[PDB]
Amino acid sequence: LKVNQDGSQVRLRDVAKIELGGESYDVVAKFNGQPASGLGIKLATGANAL
Amino acid sequence: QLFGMVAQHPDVLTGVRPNGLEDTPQFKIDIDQEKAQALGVSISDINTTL
Repeated sequence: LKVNQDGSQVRLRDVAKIELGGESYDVVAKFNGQPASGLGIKLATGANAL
Repeated sequence: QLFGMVAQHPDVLTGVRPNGLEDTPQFKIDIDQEKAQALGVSISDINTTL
């Protein structure tokens, strides 16, 4: 990020917590009380469901 | 590995070959962020110039 007046260097570690997380935490899915995820498929108009 | 296996069994498969290009040497430029900030130069300027 920046280097101070002395040799000290300010990395992004020093000002934040970097972790690999979801884009949005709004939606949470459970299957029988277990953590899970899924896809909700919506059929296109004028298409056969089967 | 698959090409080796297909080199075996020449009675069935013939002329197998990649459709693409093999890896070629490339020139890699490593910009030292610490040195770049030590001078007044900015990464955007370096990349734009290059």
